[PDB]
Amino acid sequence: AMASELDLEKGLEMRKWVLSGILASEETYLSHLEALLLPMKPLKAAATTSQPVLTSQQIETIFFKVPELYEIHKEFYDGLFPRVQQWSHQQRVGDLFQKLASQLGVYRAFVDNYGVAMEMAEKCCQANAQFAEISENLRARSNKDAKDPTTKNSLETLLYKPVDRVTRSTLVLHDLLKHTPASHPDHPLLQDALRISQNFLSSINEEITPRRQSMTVK
Repeated sequence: AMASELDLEKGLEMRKWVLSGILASEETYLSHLEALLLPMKPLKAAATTSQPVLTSQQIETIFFKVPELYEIHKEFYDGLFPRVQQWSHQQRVGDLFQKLASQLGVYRAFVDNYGVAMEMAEKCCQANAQFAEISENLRARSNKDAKDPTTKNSLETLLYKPVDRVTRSTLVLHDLLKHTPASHPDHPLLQDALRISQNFLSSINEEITPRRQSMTVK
């Protein structure tokens, strides 16, 4: 048995609302993220055919996990879809979140070479037209660089877009936890994944924006 349909619906609705917020943000994000791995596949082969625009060493440091991060998120998300209309018969959700926390070490490996990646990327744009064009056509929202004393956006900014959202995705674990009863083991599980996910970004707080107003000077 379980509770009546009229009682469980209150929980189904609310849970669906929060989970759907992730499927919704990830769906649209994943679609745009795929546009990056799309040319990456043939470019990986290009590293061993004729003479490509950039060397594999210059590609691999930037694209270190670009396609992996797409699959890691879509596996979680695409498997969430059927599950919203098929809440398990006598089980809860948490292992899907645990998987994201499990592989968090790769997110650090990328940050461990963030500077090195931008250092090559900035040079790659001036050094090659095909890298310059994609770096100009940078798929993004409106900017405040067409009238300001600043200049165009660099590779650092494009990599920082997903990173900012990933720092905010820890809040969903904190929100979910609040609604979950403490008496159930589901509470400390959500708490545990939140501990490592928050500490990871907090340990690089000054790395990913040292101060609120930091821009280059002449």
